[PDB]
Amino acid sequence: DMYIERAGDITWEKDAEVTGNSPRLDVALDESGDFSLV
Amino acid sequence: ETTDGVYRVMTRRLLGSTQVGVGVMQEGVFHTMWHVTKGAALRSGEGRLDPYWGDVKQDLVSYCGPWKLDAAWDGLSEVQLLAVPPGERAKNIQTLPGIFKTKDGDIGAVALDYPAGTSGSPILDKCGRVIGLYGNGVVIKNGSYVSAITQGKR
Ligand SMILES: N=C(N)N[C@@H]1CCCCNC(=O)[C@H](CCCCN)NC(=O)[C@H](CCCCN)NC(=O)[C@@H](Cc2ccccc2)CNC(=O)CNC(=O)CNC1=O
Repeated sequence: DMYIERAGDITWEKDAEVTGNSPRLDVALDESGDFSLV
Repeated sequence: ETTDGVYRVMTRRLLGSTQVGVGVMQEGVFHTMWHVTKGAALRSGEGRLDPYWGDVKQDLVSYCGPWKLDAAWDGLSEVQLLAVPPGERAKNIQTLPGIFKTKDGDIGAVALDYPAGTSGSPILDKCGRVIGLYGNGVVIKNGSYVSAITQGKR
């Protein structure tokens, strides 16, 4: 039996750290909701 | 009756209290990913949240009402992942999305890696609008995880 607990407001943060790449990938989405790399 | 914001999805059915995911309460409706709840009812304090819409292929589900989130990445700007990792305070991470190119068209993707129970964390534009949810993705050649920006239909 699952339950939910509040964790924060949904707001943009001005001081936020910036990280992560921006890859451009060919993918396929199957009937089961799973992505795979083509 | 239940406040807007980001929420952990917890279960006590396993060892201890376990965070299986995350979701968004907006306009009276709770939004998360299908693989987090498998469409199960949720409790919110004393009250019960009943599934209303879901789709395994999109990997989304909404509770109490229809999917309400309709903002989309503009294809140009940085976004913020509001990551809510198990046992850890909510943290915003800014990033420029990559792209999942599919037969049915292109969607944004964010190349940020977090524990499985982080599934459902919202991705925001500079106006604070949720442009989709984190956690349905792939692992690419160099072993890194990349998640679709998964958004529903309003
Ligand atoms: N470096 C990583 N592997 N990072 C991931 C980051 C997870 C972020 C939240 N998302 C999820 O939990 C979804 C659930 C399933 C939703 C499906 N529709 N998940 C995922 O998308 C990924 C990708 C699935 C591709 C399907 N074509 N699924 C996983 O990793 C699996 C392992 C796996 C890797 C590659 C291919 C297939 C399966 C579970 N993970 C592990 O076994 C070890 N990693 C962790 O235990 C923490 N990190 C991680 O689990």
